[PDB]
Amino acid sequence: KPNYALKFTLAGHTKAVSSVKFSPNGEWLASSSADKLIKIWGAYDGKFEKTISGHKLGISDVAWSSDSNLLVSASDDKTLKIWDVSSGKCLKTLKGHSNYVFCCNFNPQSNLIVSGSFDESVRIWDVKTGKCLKTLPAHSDPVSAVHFNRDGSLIVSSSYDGLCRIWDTASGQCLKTLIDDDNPPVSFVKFSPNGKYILAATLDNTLKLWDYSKGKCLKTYTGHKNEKYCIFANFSVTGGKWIVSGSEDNLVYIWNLQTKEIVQKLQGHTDVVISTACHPTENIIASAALENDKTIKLWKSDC
Ligand SMILES: O=S(=O)(Nc1cn(C2CCCC2)cn1)c1cc(Br)cc(Cl)c1O
Repeated sequence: KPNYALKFTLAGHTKAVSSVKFSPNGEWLASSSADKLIKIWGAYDGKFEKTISGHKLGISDVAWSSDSNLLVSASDDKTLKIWDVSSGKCLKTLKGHSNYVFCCNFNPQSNLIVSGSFDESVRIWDVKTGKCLKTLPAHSDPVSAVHFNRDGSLIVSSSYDGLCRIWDTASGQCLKTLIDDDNPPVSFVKFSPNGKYILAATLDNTLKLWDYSKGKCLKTYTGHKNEKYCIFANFSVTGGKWIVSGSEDNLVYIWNLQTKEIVQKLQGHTDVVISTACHPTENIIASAALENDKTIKLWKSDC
């Protein structure tokens, strides 16, 4: 079992936090918020670095380029913005979605951005030009998450319509649709580190690890509370093999990947833990909570 202990508590956002992400080089934490801001913090001691502003409405998600030099944000103002982190400047505004943009990610090459929206589409954008390359009629309800696999050749998307879909990046074709009988809304999905599985959260207090080639559920992780909010889940790859998620009972849950047992619950937050992120090289977790709690917390474990 890990022994995550609280090291720093960070404050500054003035409305609900929506997303926290560590930069791939491990140097920074980015947070996004309904207060329309992105904030950058030192990954190791939480030292505030800068505020990045320009969206006209709140932000649901942020994501880093592989060289840690760019951010992309997804906003209720129906746009994504590409940011130069060092300058704070908006390089491009990605226009095309017809409603709130809920989720975004760079591909590993970071020449493309994928986005998902309340407008039920997935869009693929050229980073250099800001042009939308493809619009995929991906789902029949808001798109809750979009993620590239480790070589960039596939996209996975999830939706409140109950589906997870696998897309060929280059062609835009749907290669696979994952289905559940009770059809609970899918609130989050991402590829596993080795690219063979997808981890999917559903709004019935359940995380599932799917082999999407076989269309088979291999693991289920339960015990937490998740019936309302889009709460990310993470693979922890630096020490023991853990699954990490926030929860609507104000705790961070950590599970053993293979046995599905809860190995730790992190207490401290005073509201829903809306987002967590795992550091790329150290056993460090960042957690963020909703507008009653107002903090981001940094935790460290020996394994
Ligand atoms: O999910 S994984 O991509 N690979 C994987 C799967 N399993 C078992 C076998 C099938 C079900 C779970 C073991 N390793 C992965 C997860 C974590 Br946390 C860390 C790393 Cl390093 C990693 O590679």
